[PDB]
This record gives sequence, structure tokens and C-alpha cells, in this order.
Amino acid sequence: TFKVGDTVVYPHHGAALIEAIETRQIKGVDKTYLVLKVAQGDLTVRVPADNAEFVGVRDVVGQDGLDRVFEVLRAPYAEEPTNWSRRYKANLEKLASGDVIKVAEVVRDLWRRERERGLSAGEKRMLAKARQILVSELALAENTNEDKAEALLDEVLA
DNA sequence: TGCGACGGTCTGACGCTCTACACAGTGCCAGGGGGAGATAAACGAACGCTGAACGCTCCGG
Repeated sequence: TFKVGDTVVYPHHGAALIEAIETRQIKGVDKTYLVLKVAQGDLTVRVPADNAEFVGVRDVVGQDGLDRVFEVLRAPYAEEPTNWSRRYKANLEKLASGDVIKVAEVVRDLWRRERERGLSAGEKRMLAKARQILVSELALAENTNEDKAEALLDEVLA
């Protein structure tokens, strides 16, 4: 399932590359740890392969992902509750869910809201974080350059 | 009630200048009411223009 040198998407950190497989022993049990890293925060993540699906790791989605996130990005008739508190409570939950379709919907609706009137400066931090993690997810999926990854999305979100 | 003792409470702890310094870890926005500043108009005032008009010295044919 998991090999060396491959790219894996980790929640709240985006795409990452695996360095090696670690065989550290805990209580006399040889767990199959794997170590991975990103270029954003300069951190190393060690996850055993047995509970990898439980913690929420996920591989690189092929050609079946960009088309579905584009068609849910272009999906009209999206509505939000009138009170901003319910939508505010929903969006970070959708971000923490880690689904690509959910984060694409959140960034599309939020970008539309910022375009129409302009929300605030506080929400700019989370829009920026979501755009960063989404462009990092799509950058290593299509194997494109990061500047090309952020450039290609500029003509499709309108 | 008398007893020590147990305890709290309270007080200051010589004088001045030469010197003499500053002070730090945990949310967020929408709807609505007031007064600050720009606007264009307004009622009244006095400010000018009209030279006219009164009166003077005036050079004068």
C-alpha cells in the first residue's frame, strides 16, 4: 500500500514525501513506522502502517480528482445560512474533515463571498491556509510546478 | 474568675544630596443610533454703480 519515495497527502499539512520506513520497537512490538515531511513547516511525521487509515492518511488521487473538484467548484445554487456563526462553525469542520471536495466547496464559496462584498481580515488567514493546502494537494497530484499550480487555478475559479 | 500563654495587631526602624528607571502569557461580527465633516440654497444686509446735482473758483470772450 505504502512504498518509499512516493507522495502522500496528510491532513492539515497537504502533500508530503516519505523518506524511509522506521522499525522502532515499542513494548517489544516492531511497528512499521514510516517517516514523511513537507517543505512548509520543517517537521517530520512518523506514522505506523497499521493505524495509517485510522489517522486519516490518503494517497494521490489520479485523473478522477481534478475533474470532480472542478465540477463541484463550478456547481451553482450553493447557499449558506443567514447567520454567519453557523457557517463559521461549519467551515472549519469541513476543513478538518480533510475531503478534497469539501475543501474545494469551502474555498469556492468563501472566495465568492470575498469577491461580492469582502468579509474581514480575520477570515483571510483561514482562506489563505485553505488555498495553500489545496494548491499543495493539487501540485503533487498533477506533478506540476507550484507557481504553475497556483497559476492554473486563476482562470478556473471565476 | 485567675492564670499564663497564645496569638494577633500595630508601630517605627537619625538626617540630607551627589546620584534618580523602568516596568512583560489565551474570540468575533452584524444591525442600528449620533455627530463630525461637506453641500447648495436662503433671507437679510450693505456694498457699489448710476452720474446727477449743488456750488465754487474760474479764465474768459
